[PDB]
Amino acid sequence: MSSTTLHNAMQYTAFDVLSSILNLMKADPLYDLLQLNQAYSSQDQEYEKNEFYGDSYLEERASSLVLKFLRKYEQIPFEMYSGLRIHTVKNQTLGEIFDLLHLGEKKKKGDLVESLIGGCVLLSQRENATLFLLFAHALIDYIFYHSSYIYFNANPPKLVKEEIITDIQNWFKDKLFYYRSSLEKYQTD
Amino acid sequence: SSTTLHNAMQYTAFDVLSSILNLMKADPLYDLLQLNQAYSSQDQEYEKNEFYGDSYLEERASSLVLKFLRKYEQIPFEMYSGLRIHTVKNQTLGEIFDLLHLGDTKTFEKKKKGDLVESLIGGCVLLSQRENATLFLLFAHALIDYIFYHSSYIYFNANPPKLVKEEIITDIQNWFKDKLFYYRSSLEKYQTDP
Ligand SMILES: [Mn+2]
Ligand SMILES: [Mn+2]
Repeated sequence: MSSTTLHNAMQYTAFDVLSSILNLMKADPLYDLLQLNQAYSSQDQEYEKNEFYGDSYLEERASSLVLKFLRKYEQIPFEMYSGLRIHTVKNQTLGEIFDLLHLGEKKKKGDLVESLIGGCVLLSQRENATLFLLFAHALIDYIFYHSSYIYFNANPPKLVKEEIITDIQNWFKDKLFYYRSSLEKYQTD
Repeated sequence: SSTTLHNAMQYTAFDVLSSILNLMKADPLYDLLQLNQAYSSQDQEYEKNEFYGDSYLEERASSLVLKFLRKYEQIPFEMYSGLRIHTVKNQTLGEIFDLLHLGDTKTFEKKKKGDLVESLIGGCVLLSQRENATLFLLFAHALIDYIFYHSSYIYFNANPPKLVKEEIITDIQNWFKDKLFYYRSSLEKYQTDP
């Protein structure tokens, strides 16, 4: 009732915030990530390297969020930790996020999302592209919210399902507020 | 020579890492790692640290692979994933376990060695986030640096790239020698005014 109506509202706000961030990224000359470092790499190699890195970066951040929300409830067994992480980084989950954000086949969608995450993070380290790091953080947060909401509806933990859904929804609502306010401050510059 | 620097490097890595680890063991926060749970079927906190340490090692290793290989366009992408796999695989983590004498080298299983290394990494990182135990974060970084150095030295000697074998090995050896100075220096700082 309250959670399923909020979940629908969350998907709209996530789309709006992520679309707004990404629309300003496409104004940046650095946006074509595959054509950088041309004296040292190629388009195909950049795509594999960014996907290589994005894979591990997503994996680490997803692991951190699983711990963040599940360790509070001792009723939850360790199977759900690995279960949730697997559910969060699998290509089907990433492809759903691909579709929700209208980024553009099963396997390609996940690879593209991973390459985008990794490319954005690496760009923010090698250039000034703090907007690109903001997008990667918000994209992973939306990936975790999307995954965990689905996962805990299919695999409700003992007694605390609605409370941990509320924790994740409250957390993600605050992140969306933070990402929105960061975007306006960066764009009101 | 590079191999003279290598054998000296393994002496210094053992001493720095053992020196940091000895200070961590004096800290009451070390108890929370529950490394005893490596022998137990009741090993929830140990598995959770291992769960996270696995991912943290993967990301840091990925970052180090990109760091050294991307300046060499001679090196194809297959060596990026080849080096990462060689670095995080259970066999490499076991060799580090044995090099540091973390536990018994015999009545302590092969996969168990890699799991303990991963759990120790994860627990240290989580302790630094939750308890501001910066010495534990220093150790996690130093341990992964040694893991990468040890792995990269063996990998590129076994799989020499085109033209640049010696140059990339010099790159990694010089870097790790600088890290060892940094970790030694950071430790001396910490132990005189924590
Ligand atoms: Mn990958
Ligand atoms: Mn992939």
